[PDB]
Amino acid sequence: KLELRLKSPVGAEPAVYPWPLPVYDKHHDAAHEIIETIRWVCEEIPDLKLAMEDYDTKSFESMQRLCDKYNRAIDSIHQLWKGTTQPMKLNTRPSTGLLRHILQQVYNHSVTDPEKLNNYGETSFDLVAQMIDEIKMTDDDLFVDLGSGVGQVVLQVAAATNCKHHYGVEKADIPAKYAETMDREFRKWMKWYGKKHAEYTLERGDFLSEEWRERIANTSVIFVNNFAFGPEVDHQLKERFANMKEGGRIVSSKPFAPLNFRINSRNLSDIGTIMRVVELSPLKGSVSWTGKPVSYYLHTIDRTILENYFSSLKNPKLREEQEAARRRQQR
Ligand SMILES: CC(=O)NCCCCNc1ncnc2c1ncn2[C@@H]1O[C@H](CN(CCCNC(=O)Nc2ccc(C(C)(C)C)cc2)C(C)C)[C@@H](O)[C@H]1O
Repeated sequence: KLELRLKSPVGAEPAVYPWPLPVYDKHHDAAHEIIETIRWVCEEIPDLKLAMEDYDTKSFESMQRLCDKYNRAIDSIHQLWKGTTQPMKLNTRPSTGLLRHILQQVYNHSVTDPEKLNNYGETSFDLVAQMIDEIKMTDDDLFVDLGSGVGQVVLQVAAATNCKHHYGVEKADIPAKYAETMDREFRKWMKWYGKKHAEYTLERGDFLSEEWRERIANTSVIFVNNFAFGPEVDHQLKERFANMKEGGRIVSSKPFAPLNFRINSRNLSDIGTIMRVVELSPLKGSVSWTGKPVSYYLHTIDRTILENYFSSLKNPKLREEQEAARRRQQR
C-alpha cells in the first residue's frame, strides 16, 4: 500500500493520497491536485516558494520526490517560525486563486459522481468572484443563495466576505446530501491551509415555503440564478422580495423588473415600484450555454420611488402632464 503525503503549512493533519493516484473525473485527478496544492502553498509562503525553486505524474518515485521536497521544505519553514521569523497569517482570507483551488479540491473529495448532478465548483466561480468584487458586503449583511445546489457559491462568498451569516437553501435530495459533505470537507481544507471563512449554513428546504417568507424578508443580500426559472416561480419570488427592507439587494441572471420601469396607476402593485434595477458590467470574455456574454442584474430596494410618485399625484401640474401622456400613449 504505497502512499503520498502532503504536510499542512499550519500543522494540521497531513493530506494522504493512495498510489496509484485516484482519478476524480476526465479533467481532475489526485496527481494534479497534489501539484496544485504544493504550488498554492508556495504562493501562501514566499520562503517556501523561494526554497522549492514536478515531472512525471505517472512515476511513483518522481511524485514521491516532489512530495518529499515539499515536506522537507515545510519542516524547515516551521523551524524558521520557531526562530525569530514571524509565523504565517492564520487569520487571512484565501486569495481568489487559492480559493478556486480549495473549492475544486473540496468538490473532488465530496462529489464522487459528477454525472448525477444533471442540471444546466463549476466555472461560475469567476462570475461569482466578479460579483463579490462589485457588491460590497459588511458584517451587518445576511447573505442567501436561493437554490444553492451542493453549496459551492455559498462557500465562495463565505470565504471572501464578512457577512454576519451566509445561507444556502436547497430543495432536492442528492445535492443537499452532497452539500453536507461539501461543508465538512470545506472546513477541513480551509483549516489545512490556515485560512478563515465567515459563518455559513447549508440547509435543506424550499425557498418558496412559508418559513422562508420571513427569512427572505430579513435578508440583505440575495443571489439567485433565475435565468431558466419559469414565470410562476419568478412571480412568487417577486412577492417575497416585496417584504425586504430598504437597501436590500438582489443579484440575479435575469431581472425581476424592467430596467426602464415607469410607474403609473396601471402598474402600482408591481415590484418595479420599490426597487432600482441596473444591468451590471459583464466580465470580458465570458459567454454562457446560450452562446451570449453573461449579464447580471442588481436590484436595490428603494421605496422612495413609490413615495415620489404619490407626491407627484398631489401636484396639479405633474398631474396634467401624466394624464396627457397616458391619453397620447393609447395610440
Ligand atoms: C425550473 C425550476 O428550477 N423551478 C424551481 C421550483 C421552485 C422551488 N424552489 C426551490 N427551492 C429550493 N431550491 C431550489 C428551488 N428551485 C431550485 N432549487 C435548486 O436550485 C439548484 C440550482 N441553482 C444553482 C445552484 C448553485 N448556485 C448558484 O449557482 N448560485 C448562483 C447564484 C447567483 C449567481 C449569479 C451571480 C450569476 C447571479 C450565480 C450562481 C439554480 C437556482 C440555478 C438546484 O439544486 C435546484 O434543486
